[PDB]
Amino acid sequence: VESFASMLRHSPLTQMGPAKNKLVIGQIFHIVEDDLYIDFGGKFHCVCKRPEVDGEKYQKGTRVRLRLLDLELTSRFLGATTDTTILEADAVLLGLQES
Amino acid sequence: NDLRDRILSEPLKHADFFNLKELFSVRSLFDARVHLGHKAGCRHRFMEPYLFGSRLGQDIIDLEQTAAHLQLALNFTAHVAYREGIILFVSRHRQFAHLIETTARDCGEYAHTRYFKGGLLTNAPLLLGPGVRLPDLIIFLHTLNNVFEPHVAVRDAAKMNIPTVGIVDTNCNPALITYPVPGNDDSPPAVRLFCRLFQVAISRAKEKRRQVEALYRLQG
Amino acid sequence: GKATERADAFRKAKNRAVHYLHYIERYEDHTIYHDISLKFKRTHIKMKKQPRGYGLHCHRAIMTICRLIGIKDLYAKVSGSVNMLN
Amino acid sequence: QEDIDRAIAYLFPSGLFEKRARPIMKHPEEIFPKQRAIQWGEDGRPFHFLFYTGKQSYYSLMHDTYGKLLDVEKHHNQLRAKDLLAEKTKILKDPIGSR
Amino acid sequence: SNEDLPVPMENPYKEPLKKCILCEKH
Amino acid sequence: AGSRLETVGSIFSRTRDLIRAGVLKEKPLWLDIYNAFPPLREPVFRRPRLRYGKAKAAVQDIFYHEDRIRAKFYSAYGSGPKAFDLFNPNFKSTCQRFVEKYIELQRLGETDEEKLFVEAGKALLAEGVTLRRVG
RNA sequence: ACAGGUUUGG
Ligand SMILES: [Mg+2]
Ligand SMILES: [Mg+2]
Ligand SMILES: [Mg+2]
Ligand SMILES: [Zn+2]
Repeated sequence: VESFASMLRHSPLTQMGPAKNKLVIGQIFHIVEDDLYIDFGGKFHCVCKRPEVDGEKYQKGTRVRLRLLDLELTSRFLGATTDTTILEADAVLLGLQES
Repeated sequence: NDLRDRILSEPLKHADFFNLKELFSVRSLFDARVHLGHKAGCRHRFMEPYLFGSRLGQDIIDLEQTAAHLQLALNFTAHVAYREGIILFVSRHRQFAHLIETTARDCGEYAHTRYFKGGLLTNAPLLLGPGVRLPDLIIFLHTLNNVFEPHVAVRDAAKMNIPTVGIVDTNCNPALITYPVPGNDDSPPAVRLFCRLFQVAISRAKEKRRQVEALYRLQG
Repeated sequence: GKATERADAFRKAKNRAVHYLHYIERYEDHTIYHDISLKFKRTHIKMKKQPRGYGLHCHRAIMTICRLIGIKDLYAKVSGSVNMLN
Repeated sequence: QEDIDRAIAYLFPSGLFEKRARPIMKHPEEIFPKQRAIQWGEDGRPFHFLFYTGKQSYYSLMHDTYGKLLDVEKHHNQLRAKDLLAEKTKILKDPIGSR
Repeated sequence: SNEDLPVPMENPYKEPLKKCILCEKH
Repeated sequence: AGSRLETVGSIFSRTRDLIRAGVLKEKPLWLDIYNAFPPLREPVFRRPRLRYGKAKAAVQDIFYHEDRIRAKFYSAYGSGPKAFDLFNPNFKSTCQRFVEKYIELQRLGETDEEKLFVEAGKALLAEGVTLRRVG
């Protein structure tokens, strides 16, 4: 049998380290008239704006390239006991699976 | 009437009566992003014993205790589904509500993914009907509502003495949940894994109940 | 139970008291297991375990509550506030 | 019915200004309102799977509408992936007068 | 007994603190 | 009827002592399953008190020895050329190949960090990958 | 002290 610590030490999210400026392949799973819900795969889904070039090539299921900025947007404010989680991630759109 | 008690007393003498160990494993829970929780500042105080550590701000839920709790949760839900118990899948989350309705429909159990009314469980003989049978089990696929506060049914079940199985994240409160399962409830595959596990558990329970009744009809 | 009429409040309290039922562990069904000294919001209650011959030497309402519970022997002293609800 | 009300108006000629106060004899399904059907069997188990939502008819209608919306979405995604356009705009019902 | 357990070490990804425009000046 | 007190105890105790007193004439169907397979922690109510003073959490940070080399890789080259594929369970990135070369160059009897770093940086060219040193 | 009455629209 395999231990959870042994699989977590060799999990790719452990190999990524800090989620700042990391190139991740994420797949789109939902489509809004202007917003694309891309699933980079870590915990949450990042919502990006459809670019002007090759805008029609972005469909449900398309895999794209992202530059991860934050794994989960949380911050504290005046008189808060816990953080205010946004249930989303921060990443920018660069391309669509260049190959 | 004497042999009817045999049907109810048989599965209580075995640990894995429905053979649920083959349904999942630690590696089957790892690839579904179940071991991932919220950030360190969003950690509830009652989540510290259920955590493995903190991987650069994000808390990591251990999967050994996750599976150890999930085995008991699946066994309990399979036994209550075997004993002809009403099971209600409750979740206030506007992403998988349709998945939970379809899972409860395929299970033949009942679902609540909409706005939970005030006196639903407490004021049931006025909210539902003159004489209504309350659910014998409440399975929580999202403990917190859209306001990030504990659900109403997680307290109304404890008020009405109803057993509650619940998937708790790093920002949830398992103090009142009877069977907590420390895992992830925000990733689509993590939700789908729990929904399919409870689906197969209720299916196997009802099927083994029908087989036991088939042999009950041949014992006399 | 609170209502405009006194009989209506009586009924609202009778039919509502059964929903909140405690179970009091009674040592030998006549006393409590040990002497308890509790401090509520502003009420101090000091109750002491007594033998079979010390029958309900408590406050006039604590005697009624213990007579409803089943405690036949008890000594209780209420200090501080004597608010009935607390 | 046009003879029933005509015979009632002659046999019981009530002169009243409110039309609902006059004597009327119709089929019981227009007089009595729509009564709710039974919701649970003899064993207590409810029939519909949305009975514990308070509005088991409205929420079931919403669930069916969303299930057909997702079916249309997946079928149109597969049709766009296969590059076929056989549907038309069947929403403009102005000359019909639909509301 | 486990070798893949995390060790209590310092943070290697510690980003250096930002300096003022006159940090280490006169 | 029952006991609607959530803060007094757990549902199992509140359902057991009621039948023990004789007010609950009918035993619930889940009580046998609770007696047969009880959970790990009894579901008693606990108030989430805040943590004041010098008291802190009891959790620990997750850090391995490979992170000390991953920090050097992300400080020198940044992100690797092969983008991260989190869907693949057995995905091996360039930083993982770098630390796989580092753990063996450590076993080869080398102690100096420069002799353990630039030699792995040159050994990565043997496979045919590119490294972009961020100036 | 086994306590009770009494401040106030409450
Ligand atoms: Mg969550
Ligand atoms: Mg006084
Ligand atoms: Mg005054
Ligand atoms: Zn400075």
